[PDB]
Amino acid sequence: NPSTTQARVVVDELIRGGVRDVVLCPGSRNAPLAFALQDADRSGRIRLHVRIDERTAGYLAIGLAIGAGAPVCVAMTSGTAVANLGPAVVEANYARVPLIVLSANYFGTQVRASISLGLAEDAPERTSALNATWRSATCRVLAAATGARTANAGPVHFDIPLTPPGRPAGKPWTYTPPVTFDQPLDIDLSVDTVVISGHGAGVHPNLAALPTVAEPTAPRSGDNPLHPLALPLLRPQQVIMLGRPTLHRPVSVLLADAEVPVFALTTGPRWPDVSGNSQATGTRAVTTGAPRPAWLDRCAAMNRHAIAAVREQLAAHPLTTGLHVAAAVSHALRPGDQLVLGASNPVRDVALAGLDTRGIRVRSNRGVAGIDGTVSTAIGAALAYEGAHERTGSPDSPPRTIALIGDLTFVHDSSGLLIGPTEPIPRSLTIVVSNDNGGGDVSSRIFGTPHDVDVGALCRAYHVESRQIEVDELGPTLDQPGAGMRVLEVKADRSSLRQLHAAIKAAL
Amino acid sequence: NPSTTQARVVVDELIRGGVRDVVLCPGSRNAPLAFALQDADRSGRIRLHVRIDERTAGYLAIGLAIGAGAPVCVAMTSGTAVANLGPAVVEANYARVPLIVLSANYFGTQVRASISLGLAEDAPERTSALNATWRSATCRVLAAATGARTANAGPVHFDIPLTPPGRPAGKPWTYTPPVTFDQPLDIDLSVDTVVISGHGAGVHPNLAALPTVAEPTAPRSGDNPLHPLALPLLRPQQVIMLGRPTLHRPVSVLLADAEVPVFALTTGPRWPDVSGNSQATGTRAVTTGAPRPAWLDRCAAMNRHAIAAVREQLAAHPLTTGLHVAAAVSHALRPGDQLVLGASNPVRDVALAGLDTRGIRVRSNRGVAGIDGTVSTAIGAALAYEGAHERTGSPDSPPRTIALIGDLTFVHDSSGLLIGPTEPIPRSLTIVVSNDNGGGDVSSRIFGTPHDVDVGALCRAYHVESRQIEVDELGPTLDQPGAGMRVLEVKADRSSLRQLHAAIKAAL
Amino acid sequence: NPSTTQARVVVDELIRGGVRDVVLCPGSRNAPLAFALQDADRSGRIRLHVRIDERTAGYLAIGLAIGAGAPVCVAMTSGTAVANLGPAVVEANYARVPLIVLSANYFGTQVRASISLGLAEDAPERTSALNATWRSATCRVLAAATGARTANAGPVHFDIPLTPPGRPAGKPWTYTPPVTFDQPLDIDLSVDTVVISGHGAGVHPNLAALPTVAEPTAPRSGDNPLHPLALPLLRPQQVIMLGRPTLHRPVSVLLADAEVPVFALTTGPRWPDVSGNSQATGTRAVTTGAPRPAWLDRCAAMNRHAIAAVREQLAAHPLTTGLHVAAAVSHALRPGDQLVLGASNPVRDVALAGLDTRGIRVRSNRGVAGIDGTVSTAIGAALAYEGAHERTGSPDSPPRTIALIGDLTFVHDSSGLLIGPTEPIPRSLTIVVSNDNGGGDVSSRIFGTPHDVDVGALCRAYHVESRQIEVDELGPTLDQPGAGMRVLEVKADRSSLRQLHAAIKAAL
Amino acid sequence: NPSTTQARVVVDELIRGGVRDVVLCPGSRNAPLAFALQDADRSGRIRLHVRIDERTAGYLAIGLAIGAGAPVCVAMTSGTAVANLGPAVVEANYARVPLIVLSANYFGTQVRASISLGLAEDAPERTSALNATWRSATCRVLAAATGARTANAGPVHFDIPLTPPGRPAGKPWTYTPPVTFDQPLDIDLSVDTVVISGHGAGVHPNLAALPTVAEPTAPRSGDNPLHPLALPLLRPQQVIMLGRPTLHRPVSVLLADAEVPVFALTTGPRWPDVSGNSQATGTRAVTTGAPRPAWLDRCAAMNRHAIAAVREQLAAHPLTTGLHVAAAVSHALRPGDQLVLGASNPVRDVALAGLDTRGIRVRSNRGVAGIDGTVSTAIGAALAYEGAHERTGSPDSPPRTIALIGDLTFVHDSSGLLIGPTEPIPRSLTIVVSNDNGGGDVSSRIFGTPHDVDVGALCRAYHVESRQIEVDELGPTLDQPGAGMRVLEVKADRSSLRQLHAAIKAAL
Repeated sequence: NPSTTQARVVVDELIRGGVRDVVLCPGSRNAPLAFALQDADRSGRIRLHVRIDERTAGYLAIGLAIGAGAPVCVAMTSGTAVANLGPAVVEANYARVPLIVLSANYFGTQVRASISLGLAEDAPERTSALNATWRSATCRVLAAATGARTANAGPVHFDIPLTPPGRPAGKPWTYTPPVTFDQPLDIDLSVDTVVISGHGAGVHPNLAALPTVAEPTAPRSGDNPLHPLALPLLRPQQVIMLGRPTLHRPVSVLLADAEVPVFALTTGPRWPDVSGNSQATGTRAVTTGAPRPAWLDRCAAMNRHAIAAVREQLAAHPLTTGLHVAAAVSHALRPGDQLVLGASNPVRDVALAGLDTRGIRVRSNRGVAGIDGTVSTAIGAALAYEGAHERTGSPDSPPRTIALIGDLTFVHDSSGLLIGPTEPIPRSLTIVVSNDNGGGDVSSRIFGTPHDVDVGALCRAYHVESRQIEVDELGPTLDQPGAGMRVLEVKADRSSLRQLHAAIKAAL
Repeated sequence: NPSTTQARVVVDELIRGGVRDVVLCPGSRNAPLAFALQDADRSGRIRLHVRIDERTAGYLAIGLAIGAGAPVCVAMTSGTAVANLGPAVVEANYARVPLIVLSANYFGTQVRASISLGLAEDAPERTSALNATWRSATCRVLAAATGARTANAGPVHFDIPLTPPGRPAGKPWTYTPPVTFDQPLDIDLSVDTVVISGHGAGVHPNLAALPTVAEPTAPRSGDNPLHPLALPLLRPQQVIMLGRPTLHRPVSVLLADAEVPVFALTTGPRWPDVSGNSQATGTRAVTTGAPRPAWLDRCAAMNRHAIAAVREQLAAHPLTTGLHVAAAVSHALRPGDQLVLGASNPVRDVALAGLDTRGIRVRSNRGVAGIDGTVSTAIGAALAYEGAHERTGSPDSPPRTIALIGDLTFVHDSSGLLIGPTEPIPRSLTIVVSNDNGGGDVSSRIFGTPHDVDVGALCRAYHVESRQIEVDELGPTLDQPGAGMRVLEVKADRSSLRQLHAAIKAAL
Repeated sequence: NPSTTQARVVVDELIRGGVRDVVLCPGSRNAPLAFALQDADRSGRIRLHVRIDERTAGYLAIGLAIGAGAPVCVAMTSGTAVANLGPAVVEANYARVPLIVLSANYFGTQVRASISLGLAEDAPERTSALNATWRSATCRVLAAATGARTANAGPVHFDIPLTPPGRPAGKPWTYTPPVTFDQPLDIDLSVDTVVISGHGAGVHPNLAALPTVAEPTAPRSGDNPLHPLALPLLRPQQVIMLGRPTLHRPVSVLLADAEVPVFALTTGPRWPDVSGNSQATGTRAVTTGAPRPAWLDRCAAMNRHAIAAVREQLAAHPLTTGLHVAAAVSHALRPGDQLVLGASNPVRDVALAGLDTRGIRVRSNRGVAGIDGTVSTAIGAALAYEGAHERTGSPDSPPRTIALIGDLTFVHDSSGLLIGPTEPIPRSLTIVVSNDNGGGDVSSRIFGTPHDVDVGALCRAYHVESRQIEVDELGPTLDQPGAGMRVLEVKADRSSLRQLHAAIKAAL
Repeated sequence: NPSTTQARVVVDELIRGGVRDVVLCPGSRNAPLAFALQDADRSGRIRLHVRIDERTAGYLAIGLAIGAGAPVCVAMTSGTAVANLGPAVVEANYARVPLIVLSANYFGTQVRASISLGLAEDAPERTSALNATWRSATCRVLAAATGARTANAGPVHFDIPLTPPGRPAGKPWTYTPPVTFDQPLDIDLSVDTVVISGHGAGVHPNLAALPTVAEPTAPRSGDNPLHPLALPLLRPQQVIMLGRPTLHRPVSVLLADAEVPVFALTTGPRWPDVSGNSQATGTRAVTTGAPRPAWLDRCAAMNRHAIAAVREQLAAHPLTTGLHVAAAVSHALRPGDQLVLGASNPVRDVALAGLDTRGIRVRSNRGVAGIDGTVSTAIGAALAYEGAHERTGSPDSPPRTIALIGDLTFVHDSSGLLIGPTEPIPRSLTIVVSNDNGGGDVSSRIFGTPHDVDVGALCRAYHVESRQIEVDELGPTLDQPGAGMRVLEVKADRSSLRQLHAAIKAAL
């Protein structure tokens, strides 16, 4: 009964801290906060999501967090629960995702904090102090997860071993104002500069005019794009690196060039990543000078050249490839869309196809870039994005969430489609499966051979709408009404990829 | 190149230590020992198994280890690899499975040892000493995994950071003889005694005549069975507990009875588990006296009564339940079979149905009892068991491996069926899926509702033979020829389970 | 030889990062960076300090860090080295001290980072990239230790497993500008407010007029002191807590009062500590209103009352107590002094005696408040403070470092006085030992009995100047010339302490 | 109050498990089991030892454990307590010492087990089950510490977070019989064999006739000694290694000779240590054949030669060296003595001087071989050895405990002499301090210079009897009556050591 009083206080404070979604798995033991959780679900203060696979649950929670930017909880209930959530916790660490893991008695350094509540004790004499202690600890967990004081969001472990009021007007027990992390850096823009924008990059208005190689998940500061294929054809004297870029081969080459100084600008304190020649680190630039017009003209000309080369070789290729599918999805997007990209080929293919990400919410598990949970991540991101839209009060249909994943990723996370009728289901999620039987050392011997999985039969097993579509129909079909969740499968060829990429190189 | 010399030495010593199967996943980085591994595969000294899902790989390796009792390696190649192998490592710890995890730079206390090789250095002057160092370290890993000196087998982490001969006649570099762990315990059998035999129990000839409640995975010392339903109807004055029993409600009740002394006999040193009233611990019994004939008569009569009650209520029930399926499988078994049981309902249902396990190799992930990887465990156990049979030189068809799993377990580990044509596939594995849409706190709300997954469509997606069969046809169908892997689905009712179990209680 | 090239690069970058002092112990194995270290010592770029006791070495390094605010390294060389440095690492964590621990192959969560260099490899082809990699990693360690990006200084573990130029003009390889951590908090000063200033507090000009209970190590923002004995006699409606206050019983009472809202202002992001009723957290206050004159008058009157009570009962007491010694030291201080306080009685006694800390550098290991290493901390702080003074170029005698410790602390850290003639020794360190045979549960049974250690004989054993002095001579003797290190022992009574504190309470 | 019931049960079960001595430090918090502990002390069931230095406490506990072979507890009470006990825990791990660390809420892999009790709950309804649970957990801790089932004794962490009867006749709750760990190994003694006996070696009657190089702490199986200086002058074809030998340079050379097969015989399961050419491992030998008489004659002649060379160069040397002191102590010993050796020079010097260890209990912290706590180890070993003698009922004076340590070790652990009048003090401990100002890389620069500590003044500070004695008076003085604890200081020369060792080599 006191463990009941404690749980209701914790759940109430989590709700006050912005937690709207909680993920739960059936377990050997009663869940932490379980009766308090479904009571909050019954009263509409949160919504529970139940999954059987604990690894699935973590990636669902990741999607629920990245879809609208809120902290999300997962509650553990079994002897396999810690181990099964490992992968999502690693992703949440590297991608700085506010994932709160609830336990009721091992994650080591992956979490921002590991905090255990005191057991609930029968003592009406000090209900005031227990209530303050519990809500203060909950705000501690929330702050560590959201990076409210550290500007370094990430997963937190919150153990509760197994109703007094919170603050007035639904306020959090301990309020933490917006924190401003400032580290200004002098940069002279007259030196030939390229901006490399990676995962987690901030927005820099004073850099908007510079040639920018932006990863799909990086927000764009301006409108002077530089295609990644143009970069090896250029000789920048200076590089401004935003966030953590990892995608492109020519970026890794350039960032490792001791001849070229790199200025790393991050939104948080975590150390510049992949360049050993970082000259300095900061959060923003204090600029002098301006780029040479000849430098801008040369970069803009190289961008158009690289863009034309990819677009023309795609158009002239006789077979639909995964790159054609990525280009088709990119062309079909429009402001308001949420795009969820598999961390392998989709994110790279969309970058090579030259996606204009302005107006688009692009999500990809670029933290550790596994294919695990991509389906559940897309489902979670759709649910969280649609929930934010409904909260707006707009009468419109929910915004589209479009996921692009390969067949290997889809088949290995297909169990993420198993959602009970008792559970929330997206209203406007379309998963585009680029099916070529492949990926992208003896382990590669499986890639040389098709898995030959019947994707349509797989979707029918889960009673998810599936349609086999040609790449030219993808755009129109993405506008067509259908089930709240549906899979659009596009057959793609893998045998002509070397021919296609050789044609691109021959056109450059 | 020196890192190549090191890898070939390590792989050769692993082979000398009894490693026949190695599991590998495609990864961001080159695999540890990878070129040495496939070279050993090419020369037939081992066989590689490639999987994409790293969690799948671990449970496949578990099955490959428990099928014939040999040490098995898994080689890690990605940033998601440590986290994805957590669950299988926990199982290997609690089930004492010799699972060797290979890395090339976090498992904490789950492993018996965490050993890192020295980097391979260019130094022909001391090839003799490097070779001795590497092979000695490999025997260290092997011994820790197999419990060669500790009698406590389990997982080991072996890091190799990235050809000189071993001993003559294929011998291991450092030989470890059979270790005999002896802890004799005086027990007077004249006191009314019941034997409770759990997972990991040893064989005790001097206890064979006693009434024994044996879990399906426990080896039988004798032929005086006591059905678990008979136990609450009896008043033993003394309990001899073998291994780690966890299955039965009346066993937990009895083992927790402070009035009843418990003598724990284990094959290894790990501490008596679930009884707080363990009077003593040992490895074997030094017995005096003999059980009263009246005690044996009473236990044997209670056993027949409990057996008759379950069998009669099953026969009279109008609908096929999961218990009917478990009873059908048990009746179809014969000496030489390997039985693989899902860790939830199957192991309990087979126990309630009264399976005679003599002559049968019964496997179940009873270490932590998750449903994860049950399909891959069954596949691995079949492959290892059939490989041992082929090594025997017998011209016979391979022995049958029969797995019994629920539909929930099958659907959540169905991706274990995704095996490339380049990979080993069992010859005589039949997975029996007891499909009732259920399992066995708000998380349970999904159990009240069917998943409604089309299991036949799921198997067709993976191109695995599937047949929908009635429980009376199960026995004959299990004898029928088919694909090397096949699924037999038996539809079962979940709505009449309370009626069925009330009928059992009313007959007791 | 390559491991030599690596070490010289690391040491050079550490020097560029502000490391002036390195602590070293003789060990089973060659020290990390050892030949590079003494070469830097020979060229005057750093100075090495050699100690035999590894725990002593850590506290010496702490003092060397807190004396002038610089990062300090300790280099490990034995199988006892990790365990022996534990206590200083815990202190460095809680006190946010930039302590860099160097190893050459376990500290867990106590360190800000655990970073291992790559082994030095023979490869002139990429000396440019190795040099950038090593110096970048060193700046990473330095930044984590100093909190250059996190504003959360602390210990770091830096493993180097066992000359290319750095930046021009001695600059660090990766520059990190001053980081500004900002979290403004609205506070209305018209509400009756008291400021509680603890260890690690910042300076707040807009709070200078408020009644402030400041711990001895807290910097003073203003000149409106409130004696801690006055606090229970007052009824503040609001508390502004700066830093982490832990000292005073009435502070813990007030901070735990649910009726009183607490606003926590910290210089870094670490979470408000000892109050469960923290209403909000920030880094600075945005104030409105002003304190009532009646509130200021009442607090100032209560302060004078509490001050007079302590001073008068001390003057009238017939025996010298530890409190008399603390008051004598406080009265003898003057701007420019460094005061080092034992973490037990000295810091509390100096607070009760009402020390005016303006102009004084007050150090105390208030992180975890052990008595371990207080002598070596004082020695290290003196050496670092005097080294900063010499760098100034002032012809004056070095500033005084005065340490106040109890006899128990002195005897248990007396081996810190063992400094070889080959090692740096302070020029103006005076350790005042308040000797009453006591401290301040069956463990307390030793306090009831004197240790009876001859402190003078103890100092003579270490050939440290020692003088037995009466409390009235302490001030004049602290001005008298003597050895660079000397101990002034003041005999104090412990039997009349209850009488003295009862007299204080009777005067309040 | 329930936390009181729990503590009394735990302490009672610890006493039933053989715990006679408990070590305690005054702390920030109430000690775990504290009131139960002193109550057991008051009733004479245990004796408490109070120390202020937590590192001192651990080494005192080590000595209390190795003196008579019993499990010993240490109870932690402060925020510095975990870190300060690290070094003793490492020693206990490597030396396999049954050290039980009690906490009341981080040691990682150093401990055999980390076990936390359930909080004491107010529930008379199940006092029977709580009592069984607590006593069972205590026997679990005890068994893990003593290696009762694992034959691998070591430290254990036992957390109790903060009277029902145990078994009849003072028996332990869960009894664990003597465990026999058996791993027989075939060895042919006709091959030229030498036995190398190290720390932790067992006794092997069937090996007693073989030439044996025994470390001082190794028990002797026979009477055919081989001086370590004779080993490089011989060419054994086979080596039987007992325990973990680490002392001698020529042993490390021989054990690393790939040409020579090594058979490792250990009393427990831990893996053969320092030889990479271990051919096999076991616990005992099954022998065939017999050594050649010519081989025995050659080894015996080489032993006499090496013995004569050391003895003659010592006798002819003009100055007393540390080796002379070690030889003087060895010659003064007699059956019944306990010898405690500093882990640096003393253990090696006594080996070089050729000590006959038959009848002698030789202790040395050879686990990690630090000098820390050698004084407190000697004190603890004396107290435990004398307590066993008193339990025998013999009217004789207690047996002598003689410690041999260098001046560096004595000065750095001199605070171990600080023992309150409230605490147990040995009756017959004599510490012999071999004082030459030295030990045995820039860290060595302190060895070239004397510390010049006045050891006599140091002892007077602690009011420990100290006498400055010439090496020829050591034997007679060791027989002379004195205080229960006394220090005998022998001045030794360090400048003529190279001359002395060159004279030894010139005589070989």
